[PDB]
Amino acid sequence: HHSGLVKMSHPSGDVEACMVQVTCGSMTLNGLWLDNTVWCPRHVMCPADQLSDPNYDALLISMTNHSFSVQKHIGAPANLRVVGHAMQGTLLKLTVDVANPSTPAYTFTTVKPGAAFSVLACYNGRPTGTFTVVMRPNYTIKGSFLCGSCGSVGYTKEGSVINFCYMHQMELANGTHTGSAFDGTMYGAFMDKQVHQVQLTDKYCSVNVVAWLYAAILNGCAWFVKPNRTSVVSFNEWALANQFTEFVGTQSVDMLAVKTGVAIEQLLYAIQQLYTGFQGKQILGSTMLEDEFTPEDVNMQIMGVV
Amino acid sequence: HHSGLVKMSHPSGDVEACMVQVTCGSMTLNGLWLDNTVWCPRHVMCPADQLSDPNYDALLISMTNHSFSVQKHIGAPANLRVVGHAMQGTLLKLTVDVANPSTPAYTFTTVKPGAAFSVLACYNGRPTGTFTVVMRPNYTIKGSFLCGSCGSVGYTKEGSVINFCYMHQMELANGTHTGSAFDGTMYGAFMDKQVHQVQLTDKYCSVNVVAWLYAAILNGCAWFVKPNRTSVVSFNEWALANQFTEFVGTQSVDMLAVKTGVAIEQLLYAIQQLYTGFQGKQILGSTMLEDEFTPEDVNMQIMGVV
Ligand SMILES: *[C@H](O)[C@H](C[C@@H]1CCNC1=O)NC(=O)[C@H](CC(C)C)NC(=O)OC[C@@H]1CCC(=O)N1Cc1ccc2c(c1)OC(F)(F)O2
Ligand SMILES: *[C@H](O)[C@H](C[C@@H]1CCNC1=O)NC(=O)[C@H](CC(C)C)NC(=O)OC[C@@H]1CCC(=O)N1Cc1ccc2c(c1)OC(F)(F)O2
Repeated sequence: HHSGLVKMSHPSGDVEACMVQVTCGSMTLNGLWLDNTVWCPRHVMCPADQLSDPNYDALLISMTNHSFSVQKHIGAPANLRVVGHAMQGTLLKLTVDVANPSTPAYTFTTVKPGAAFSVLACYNGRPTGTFTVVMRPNYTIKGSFLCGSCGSVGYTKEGSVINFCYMHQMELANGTHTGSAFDGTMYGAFMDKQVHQVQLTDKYCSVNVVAWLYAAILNGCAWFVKPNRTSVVSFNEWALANQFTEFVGTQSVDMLAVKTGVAIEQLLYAIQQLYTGFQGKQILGSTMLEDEFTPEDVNMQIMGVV
Repeated sequence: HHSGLVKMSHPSGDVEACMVQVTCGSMTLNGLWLDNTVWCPRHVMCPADQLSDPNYDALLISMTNHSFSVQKHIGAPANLRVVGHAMQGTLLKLTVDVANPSTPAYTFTTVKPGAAFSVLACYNGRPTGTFTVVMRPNYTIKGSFLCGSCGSVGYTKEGSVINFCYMHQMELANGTHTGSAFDGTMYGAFMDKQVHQVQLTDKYCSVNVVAWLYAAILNGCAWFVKPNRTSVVSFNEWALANQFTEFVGTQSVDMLAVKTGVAIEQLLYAIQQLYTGFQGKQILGSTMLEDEFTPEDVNMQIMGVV
């Protein structure tokens, strides 16, 4: 029995029309062209022999508008003339002569651990794929990025408005990925320099495990449900000792509780037991807890609620 | 350690620009607008009290061009006047007065079990999400489709050319999904009528399990590799008894063998052993064989080869 759950991304067309190639000498990556501004990672300015410890302030001052080449390849080809440049945190803000005529309605937002967003993976300014990820508790994502993907963008969508939340910067030693918000801050404690960096311990996202257990119930799979209950306060003390995020309920989780008639606290109890072992049983085809689906995913994909 | 593998879809913008709403009385679903033609499921013609056994030939003859309303909502709104109608298998081919100015370069192809394709899930002619699936050996997909999603399209991409391979029609009792190719034939033995239908037994896609084991090796995870080997012929006799597809090698699998230096036959042997049990070990975070990633996925996402 298939749960009806897939890794669902937003349609990517609105964002595809904003992607450009940014080159600064022998360095090339992707940028995001909104209005008269092109956002890209600041290490486009860095030569390779300096990626391990750039002085980005001195690199910035050494740039001229002439130093940057911006090109659009897909759909409406163009060379964009750079007329201003500035640095915000780990991003460059280039000002260009032409406003993107396909600029969608948009905002900049930061994404929180456990929340999902869509990524448009791009190489040389050309969109090549799209996928969805959850921000992990250690501020990494389990993405799929290769050399040249920096500047690829992550976003969510509220109606027609695109909320840009991620610009790709780096790959960590364990194969996960991280980047910047559009305020220029890196997620987590990471720095945009090519040095091994301590990364924090990941955790299970409790709210997303609860969501998945509700998805299972919505599919007729409820062997793990008991009248036994664990309170949120007690579960959260357990979580701290057992590599779980503390649980914080939301209206989306409450809708699942109402639809199924199973209380959150019954699933917090179940999580405690299932963490010790599934005892040879499966939940939605899995022998391990799943935390890559959000309450909103379950409401939308199974219940048709947005 | 993350494998670097995600469920990757093609960017969807080219296809988003081809989606329309098709209505025939009290029935509404999605269609695909290419050139002067709109493709949609033929059960748009069916009233609800007849979905269990339509006479599609008589329904067809009862239609007029007046009977169909075609609308585009996103990007370049329009009402398309229908000037001809015809039925091919389980699809309608409407001829409309306006050629889609955003028609991409395209072909129609059929997808084979084990092969992956991207789906653009649409409701009322509006794209709402995108995801990627593998055609299962029983000619179903493990999708995420709700009421009103019929007419959503699946496709692959070779360069700039979109190969349309799927139009969504139905949900089976076990929660999986199926639809039509654009020659109008349903995948599998299924029929586009609202009746319980026997569905065939699914199987593990051996070639995709091999691909995943290579992905594991490419990530430094090779505990399951032994010098022991099972020949393709012998494995395929085993597969028939154990719910696996017979293995057929491809150049993409051979590239993985060359890169890793592990022979296909070593992984066929491993599959036989792992099927009996992982003995408490994990492969890329999993305690079960994974067949949802193709050799091409592994070559592209991990090795950067297209
Ligand atoms: C930009 O296009 C590019 C994207 C990378 C390339 C490979 N996949 C990606 O996502 N970014 C960088 O190459 C980046 C540029 C800096 C200026 C930010 N450098 C980078 O990732 O450098 C190595 C990285 C920095 C932080 C860290 O711990 N490392 C070392 C490291 C060690 C072992 C690794 C690894 C990274 O990735 C690994 F594959 F998982 O194994
Ligand atoms: C078109 O928009 C729609 C798409 C469906 C709706 C729910 N999710 C989808 O993907 N198609 C239909 O509703 C389709 C129209 C026919 C004219 C083809 N009918 C349909 O799916 O009817 C039920 C189906 C036909 C084949 C079959 O075995 N069934 C019965 C059945 C029984 C139990 C089910 C189930 C389907 O889906 C389930 F949820 F998994 O449980």
